[PDB]
Amino acid sequence: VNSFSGYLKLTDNVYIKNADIVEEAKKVKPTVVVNAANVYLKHGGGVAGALNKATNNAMQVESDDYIATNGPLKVGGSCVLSGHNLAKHCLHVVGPNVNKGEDIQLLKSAYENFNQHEVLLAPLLSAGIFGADPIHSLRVCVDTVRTNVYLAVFDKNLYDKLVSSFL
Ligand SMILES: C[C@@](O)(C(=O)O)c1ccccc1
Repeated sequence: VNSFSGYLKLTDNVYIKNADIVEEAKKVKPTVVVNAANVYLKHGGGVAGALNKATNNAMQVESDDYIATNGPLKVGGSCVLSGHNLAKHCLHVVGPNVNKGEDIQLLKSAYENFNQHEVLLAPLLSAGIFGADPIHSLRVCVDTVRTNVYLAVFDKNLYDKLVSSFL
């Protein structure tokens, strides 16, 4: 049993809810929240700017030190950093950004990072401002992630379309 509430069960291991991932993280304090990161860990907008804003910019300060030491992530890659006031850990995952011309086949590699964690609160990778098709991102998630993933979908209209269209 875990703390996640009000999710629709899609598969054995994937759950979905219309929710603000920031507000969900604040309530649950999950072991792992996933950030929709870029390779520079520059948290300006979407999931990254909002989580970063909710940490009072401490996520960005930590991230700048990580990049200064290690250099940029790979598209499809990840790193584990602090969850600050939101979670124990934040798994920063880089899905491909269609609005930068990145290979959508890298979305499966991105979701494979989730399999290193038994339970996660996450957004749909590559969806929203990353430019991919959200129905596609949910399909790749279901077909790639084997650990227990609780997906928060910000847009009520999109949530209803994802549920209604789910195979
Ligand atoms: C915040 C967001 O990235 C999400 O994860 O739901 C998002 C996706 C799609 C439309 C609006 C917002």
